[PDB]
Amino acid sequence: KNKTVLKKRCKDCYLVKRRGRWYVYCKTHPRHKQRQ
Amino acid sequence: GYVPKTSLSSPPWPEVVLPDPVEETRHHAEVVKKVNEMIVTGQYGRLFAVVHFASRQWKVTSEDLILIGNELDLACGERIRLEKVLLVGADNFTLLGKPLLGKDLVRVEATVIEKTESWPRIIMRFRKRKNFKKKRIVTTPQTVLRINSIEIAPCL
Amino acid sequence: SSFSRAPQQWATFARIWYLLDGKMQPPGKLAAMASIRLQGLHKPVYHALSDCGDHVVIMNTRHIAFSGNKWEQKVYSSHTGYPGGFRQVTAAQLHLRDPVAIVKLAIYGMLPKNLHRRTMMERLHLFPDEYIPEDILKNLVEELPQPRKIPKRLDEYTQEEIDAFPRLWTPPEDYRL
Amino acid sequence: FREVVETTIIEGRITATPKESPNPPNPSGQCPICRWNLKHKYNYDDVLLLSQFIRPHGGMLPRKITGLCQEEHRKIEECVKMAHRAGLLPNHRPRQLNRYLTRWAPGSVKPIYKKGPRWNRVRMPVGSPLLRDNVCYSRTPWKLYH
Amino acid sequence: MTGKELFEMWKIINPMGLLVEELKKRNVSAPESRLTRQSGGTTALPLYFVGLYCDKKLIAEGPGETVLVAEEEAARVALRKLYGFTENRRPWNY
Amino acid sequence: NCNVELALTSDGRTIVCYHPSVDIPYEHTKPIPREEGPMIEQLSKMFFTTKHRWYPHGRYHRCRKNLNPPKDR
RNA sequence: CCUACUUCACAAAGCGCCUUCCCCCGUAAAUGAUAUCAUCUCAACUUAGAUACCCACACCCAAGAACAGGGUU
Ligand SMILES: [Zn+2]
Repeated sequence: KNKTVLKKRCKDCYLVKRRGRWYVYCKTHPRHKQRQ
Repeated sequence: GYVPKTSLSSPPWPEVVLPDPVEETRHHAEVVKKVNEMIVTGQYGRLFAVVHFASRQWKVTSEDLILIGNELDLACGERIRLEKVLLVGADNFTLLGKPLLGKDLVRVEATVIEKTESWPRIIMRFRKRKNFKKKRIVTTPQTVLRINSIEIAPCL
Repeated sequence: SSFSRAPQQWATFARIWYLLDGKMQPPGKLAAMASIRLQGLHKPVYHALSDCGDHVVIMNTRHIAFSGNKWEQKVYSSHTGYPGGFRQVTAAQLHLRDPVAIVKLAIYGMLPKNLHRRTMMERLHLFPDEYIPEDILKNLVEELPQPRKIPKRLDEYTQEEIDAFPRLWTPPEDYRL
Repeated sequence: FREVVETTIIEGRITATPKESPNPPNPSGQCPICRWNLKHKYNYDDVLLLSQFIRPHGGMLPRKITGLCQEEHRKIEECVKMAHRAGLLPNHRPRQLNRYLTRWAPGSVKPIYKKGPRWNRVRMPVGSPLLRDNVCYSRTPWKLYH
Repeated sequence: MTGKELFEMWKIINPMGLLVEELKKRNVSAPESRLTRQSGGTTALPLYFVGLYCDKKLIAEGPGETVLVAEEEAARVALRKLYGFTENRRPWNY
Repeated sequence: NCNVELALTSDGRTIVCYHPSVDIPYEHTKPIPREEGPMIEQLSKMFFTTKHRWYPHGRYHRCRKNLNPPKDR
């Protein structure tokens, strides 16, 4: 999912800059996964 | 105040320290004495001189020609003392002035050889789609000088 | 002074060979020095029609250093005229194929865009290694000073240099590292 | 510092701490950069000043321990990044194209397949803008974008 | 003679022989030739500057397309220097 | 390079430069050592130029060339 | 490309026969700092990750519009 502004929606969601993009990675619900 | 030697502490152009004025005036006296003692004995060869005649400066060596774009109102063959000398150089020294060397130091003399017209110089104007088209021919007046002497006095 | 007419002219106009080491340097400071010397813009005899340009021998041009993400972000584009022959390669891929092409393309762009440009580009000799043919080493005259001052690493510092730099801070005694 | 020696017996031993050089020329500052008058006077080049502030595996030391200002910590952090990618700290490895002043990480930049028109060009960033406050020994300033 | 070089006016062949003899009159030993500068030496357009020396110091030097031409031309340059007829000689005082 | 001795005369209306000519030292000196297409390639690679300079040119172009041009100096 | 079949017939063809050789990058990992846990790292880092072809008169030709090319022992 590309979100131009990243939300968060659980504890486990965490923002990490990889490959030039901010991503929201999550482990409990991988549905949270986002991309700038 | 003290700064450790990093990349950008001391700027990359080299540090030169200006000498104190006492030994530097001693140095200047030594140099001027050398150059004047060359001039008194003729230790030079032939001279050139940058000379600010009609409106523009010429690098003038003795025995040569200079074409000047105006009529100088002098009869032909008539000697002239080109004042406004502003550099005089030899094989082993130069003397440049601020801006002009004194008249008491350098004499540059020339003659007027010939007093010609130039070639016909065409002045055409043209603007298109407008029937604008004009022609003129201008023959300018020119006088050719021959520079004889560049003599230098040892008055420094 | 006091030469004859033919040797005075021959001394004035005849061309000089300039070596130029290209290790660690960017290809545009090399290109700027070499372009000035290929045109003849380092001579007070310079005239555009005079054909007064000199010879330039740029060596070690495998060890060029673009100043930054240029090695991945600079693209060289060409188009073989066939439909679909548009080829863009980054500076890294172009450098891997032919390890001379980046300095040559930099120099080619710097030079004025007239018909002298390919006369000039033949006076230029680019070699990718330290190896230069012997028939060119016997012609060289000056080795031009490198345009980027190469900064040296931790391993190359002497002991006096390290001792001269102060330690700016006290670390706490109980610290893991 | 201390080290954790393991062999099975494991121990923690404090070993041979350095200490600051005696007289900071401008004491009673806050960060060690201030106390030696180096606020705007270094670059990515200088690997002594950068190498004092670095874990022996290339990582950089936290603010709360080394005592920097926030600004000079970010500056030294970016200068470490630009000194590692140029190949200036070879002793600090985690265990061949030549660069310097790389702002961004090398394997993660998409190339400029369409540099734009001149009035909206896509440029190549060079160096870091966190060093915008150094001394300018030039009239034409740092071109940070190429 | 204004602007005419000497050996446009006094045409000589074998200039080094005249120079060697002229140094024999001044009680000076034979001149040593020394290739001071050079360029393009293995190409079609060389440039050798050859200097004529007499006891560790040079009396003259001159350029040329080959070594022999530059050598004899340095000899002519020194011959202009010895006689006093250089290109910077004091102009004729009319 | 530059090795000159610069000075003012005492009043300060001229600048006197002393520049002698420096000779080359003896130590800094060496002793003297004692078809048509393929034609244009050989000449080009001899003289480091492109091929186009050696291709001939028309009678009309050769007929505008001035063969008694003015010399000087 | 023509051995067969087929149009055809000292050839040309398809409807017949033969040959056709390797990569695409976005993610998923391990070690690990700023931030002493952690973290794939627009931090230093470690994994999945081009050969071929070519190349010294005349007459006839499987070469050819002309020219060219090949052959004439
Ligand atoms: Zn501070």
